[PDB]
Amino acid sequence: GRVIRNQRKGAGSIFTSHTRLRQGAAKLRTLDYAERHGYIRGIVKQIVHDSGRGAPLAKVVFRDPYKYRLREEIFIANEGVHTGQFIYAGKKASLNVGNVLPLGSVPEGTIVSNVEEKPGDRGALARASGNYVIIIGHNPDENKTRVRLPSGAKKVISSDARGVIGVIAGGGRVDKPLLKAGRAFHKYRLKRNSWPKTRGVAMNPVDHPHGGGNHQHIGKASTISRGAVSGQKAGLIAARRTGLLRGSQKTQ
Amino acid sequence: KALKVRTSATFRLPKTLKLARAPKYASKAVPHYNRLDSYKVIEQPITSETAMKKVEDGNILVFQVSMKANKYQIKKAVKELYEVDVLKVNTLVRPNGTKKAYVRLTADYDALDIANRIGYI
Amino acid sequence: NPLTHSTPKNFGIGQAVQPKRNLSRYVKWPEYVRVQRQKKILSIRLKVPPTIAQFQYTLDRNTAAETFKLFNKYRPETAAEKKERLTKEAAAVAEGKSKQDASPKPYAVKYGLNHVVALIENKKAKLVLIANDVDPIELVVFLPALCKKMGVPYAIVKGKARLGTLVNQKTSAVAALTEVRAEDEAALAKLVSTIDANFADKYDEVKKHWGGGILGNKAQAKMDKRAKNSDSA
Amino acid sequence: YATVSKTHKTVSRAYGGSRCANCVKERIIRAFLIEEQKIVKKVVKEQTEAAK
RNA sequence: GAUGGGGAAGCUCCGUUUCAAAGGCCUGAUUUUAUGCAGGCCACCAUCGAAAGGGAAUCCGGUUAAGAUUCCGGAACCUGG
RNA sequence: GCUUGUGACGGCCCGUGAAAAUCCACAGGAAGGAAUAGUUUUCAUGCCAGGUCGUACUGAUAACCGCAGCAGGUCUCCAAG
RNA sequence: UUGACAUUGUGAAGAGACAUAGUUUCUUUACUUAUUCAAUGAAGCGGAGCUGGAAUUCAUUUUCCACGUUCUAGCAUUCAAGGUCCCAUUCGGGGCUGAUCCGGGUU
Ligand SMILES: [Mg+2]
Ligand SMILES: [Mg+2]
Ligand SMILES: [Mg+2]
Ligand SMILES: [Mg+2]
Ligand SMILES: [Mg+2]
Ligand SMILES: [Mg+2]
Ligand SMILES: [Mg+2]
Ligand SMILES: [Mg+2]
Ligand SMILES: [Mg+2]
Ligand SMILES: [Mg+2]
Ligand SMILES: [Mg+2]
Ligand SMILES: [Mg+2]
Ligand SMILES: [Mg+2]
Ligand SMILES: [Mg+2]
Ligand SMILES: [Mg+2]
Ligand SMILES: [Mg+2]
Ligand SMILES: [Mg+2]
Ligand SMILES: [Mg+2]
Ligand SMILES: [Mg+2]
Ligand SMILES: [Mg+2]
Ligand SMILES: [Mg+2]
Ligand SMILES: [Mg+2]
Ligand SMILES: [Mg+2]
Ligand SMILES: [Mg+2]
Ligand SMILES: [Mg+2]
Ligand SMILES: [Mg+2]
Ligand SMILES: [Mg+2]
Ligand SMILES: [Mg+2]
Ligand SMILES: [Mg+2]
Ligand SMILES: [Mg+2]
Ligand SMILES: [Mg+2]
Ligand SMILES: [Mg+2]
Ligand SMILES: [Mg+2]
Ligand SMILES: [Mg+2]
Ligand SMILES: [Mg+2]
Ligand SMILES: [Mg+2]
Repeated sequence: GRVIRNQRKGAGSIFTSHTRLRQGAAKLRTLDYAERHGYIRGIVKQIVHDSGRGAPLAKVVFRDPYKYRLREEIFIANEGVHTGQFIYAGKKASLNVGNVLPLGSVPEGTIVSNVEEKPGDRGALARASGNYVIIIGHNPDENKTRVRLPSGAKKVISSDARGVIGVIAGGGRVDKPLLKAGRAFHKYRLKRNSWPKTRGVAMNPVDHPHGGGNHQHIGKASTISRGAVSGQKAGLIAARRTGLLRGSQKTQ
Repeated sequence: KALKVRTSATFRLPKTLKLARAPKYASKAVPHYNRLDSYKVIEQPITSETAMKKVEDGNILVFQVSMKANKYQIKKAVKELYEVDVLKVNTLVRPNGTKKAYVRLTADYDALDIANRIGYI
Repeated sequence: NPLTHSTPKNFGIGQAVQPKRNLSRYVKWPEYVRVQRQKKILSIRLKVPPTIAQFQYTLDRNTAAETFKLFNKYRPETAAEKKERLTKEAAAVAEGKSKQDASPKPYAVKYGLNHVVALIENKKAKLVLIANDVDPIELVVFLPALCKKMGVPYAIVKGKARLGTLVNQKTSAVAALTEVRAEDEAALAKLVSTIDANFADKYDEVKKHWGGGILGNKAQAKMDKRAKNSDSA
Repeated sequence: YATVSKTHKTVSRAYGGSRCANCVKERIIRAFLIEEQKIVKKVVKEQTEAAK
């Protein structure tokens, strides 16, 4: 039969992301000489809304150590950071909300945002509004540092990998009901064409594993193996258990 | 001894000598004569009766003119082929793909006077 | 002193645009430059096998300088000099009736690879010089092995170009003497002796020694320092 | 603006056509005070350097 | 959508500033003489894509069978030199 | 009053509502410039030039698309009592 | 998706046979030049040294860290001022130093 919806997305045609309005990628500074020996000062010149992003960005200008010129970077704004505020970035810099320090240089239980997976990658972990990571240990002979990411997973990465002190702002966003279809409508309007969603069980067979039959029903287990093949993976993919979750979740 | 001293880490293409063309033979054997002399610019008078009026009333000569010619080339060509001085030159493409030049002479010339010393009427 | 003033700039992170410095160590060289450097590195990180490793041991600046000194007295004819000789003999041979021997026996250096090889096989060289470049090394790698067998004293010498000079070609790859004027037999036997001592004699032992396996120095330091302290507490 | 005399594109004072007066009061006060504290800061840690 | 490139038997596919030696400006040096060099910057990498988006500057009167913010008249304004 | 324009405000947003050409300004102070005479064309006045293509008319119960002078379809501005 | 072979090289300990000399095979953990991934207008890498100074000296230094920027929504550019050496002192202009050495491995 046909090619199912979830296969059509990969060609990206009507499914690429609606982007005209976005401020620009958000990154930490390039890990230059200043930032890995000393520290370098900047001013947040503005904190600003990004289209289809939860948390506001923070525009921070720095002096170019090598040319006479201002070089402005785009951060995700940690809560509490503000216009005018002075931001410090470097190994030898000071442990305050807003600054950017290498996970090696902050004590355990420090709380940081927008952290790198490898040093230099200008920030990958914990960027969504409200999220952060916690340093939960160090191993100095190897300079790994151990973090717990928003998911619960605990990675270990270079103590050189940089992070920014605090949590990312606009948290709480998801506690309030969308209420009507219009509000989701405009929500995905500035993200990507993923809304609304036809249930495959409302489709015909050509369309989808779940399509067809004289009452709507999946007809077979909707738990699909990892070893499945495109055109087949719809449902609960690789599901290692299923059903209503009872009792405290929380990874140990 | 020892090394250069580049203060830039960008390496660029060395600005190197550019020789000019000194052919072993002539490009095309004989250059083309002028492809748009005045006898090719201005092709005929236009002697439509509503044209003949601009002449009588407006001190203006209407010519069918080369499609390849511009206001410059039209103005010079009139000036040369007729003694006449030109004030300005309006032009337009007729609907049979040919160009019409409305040529205003300066106040010193009587275009009507010209018109019959060129022939038409 | 006067209305002039000391104002030292402070170039110390987060202040004063850094000054112009020499970034030569940093520049983003062209691929072709990057590549010929890295080829030289690669050939030295690897363990190079003995029959190539026998090159790199190149004749020393001294002994060599005096080997070109003898050899440069044996250049081949020039165009003028061969024009010159012909008339001198087109003249005499045709009328004075010289047996095509209105010309003195030429003594010059012997060159051209395939030429030099057959000379050696046929036991006529007395001193082969092999050049230490030559990029398809194969053209030449067997030349030591070959000269050892023909009991022909040889020397790997720096300058594939400089062997070209002594024979009026841009490069030359090999250069050999076979004949020599009595007034030079001596000079040669001296050279042949020194040279035989830095190569032909050392041959079998050179043959057992691989080369390369040589760290870059960011890695060497990582090893002198690591293997200083780890043992010496 | 390129068809208009320069007086239409400035007020006199430093940073005339470009910053808002009240804001230059600020640049000036702060410049002064911060250049001055820079003196206060040296001689304080200049003295430190021989009393430790 | 060309380009150094990378795929592909190939028609061609991918990439667009991309693991590329990617260029041109202000004048000085010229007073054999016309433009070679002498500083220095700038490293931005094509181009096409809007007759509703951005955008230098014109109006009133009069005039034709049929043109008019376009012609005639008067009165302006922009751009380059 | 009506249409339209515009201003200072106020409501809404898990929506906060393009780009680039182009223009000007300021920080800077390389450099240039006077009394036996310099500096000034961002003040006034003055001189020269401004190419190429489109420009009629219909825009609809007959000028477009529906085999057609088809009761269909086809984007918009002005709007009296 | 899983195995094998090829790309595939260098140490080291450990298991495996001629049947308790080391050619060879694998397990392991080292290496970095192949291959791979990021980064930047390939800018400050590795090594040594000046100085500071904790240290306690078991002869004298064995070391280990340091080794220009944090009240402020300013300012930081003309190979840098200073100092020092040149040209034949013009007006301009150049070296060094300021800014320590060494290796050219961009990280
Ligand atoms: Mg199908
Ligand atoms: Mg996209
Ligand atoms: Mg949709
Ligand atoms: Mg649904
Ligand atoms: Mg659903
Ligand atoms: Mg149905
Ligand atoms: Mg099916
Ligand atoms: Mg099924
Ligand atoms: Mg079904
Ligand atoms: Mg159901
Ligand atoms: Mg008249
Ligand atoms: Mg026209
Ligand atoms: Mg001779
Ligand atoms: Mg004013
Ligand atoms: Mg001023
Ligand atoms: Mg293409
Ligand atoms: Mg265009
Ligand atoms: Mg347009
Ligand atoms: Mg437009
Ligand atoms: Mg009218
Ligand atoms: Mg008319
Ligand atoms: Mg009309
Ligand atoms: Mg007019
Ligand atoms: Mg007038
Ligand atoms: Mg003008
Ligand atoms: Mg309206
Ligand atoms: Mg708003
Ligand atoms: Mg302005
Ligand atoms: Mg100068
Ligand atoms: Mg003017
Ligand atoms: Mg019309
Ligand atoms: Mg009609
Ligand atoms: Mg038809
Ligand atoms: Mg109809
Ligand atoms: Mg395996
Ligand atoms: Mg780099």
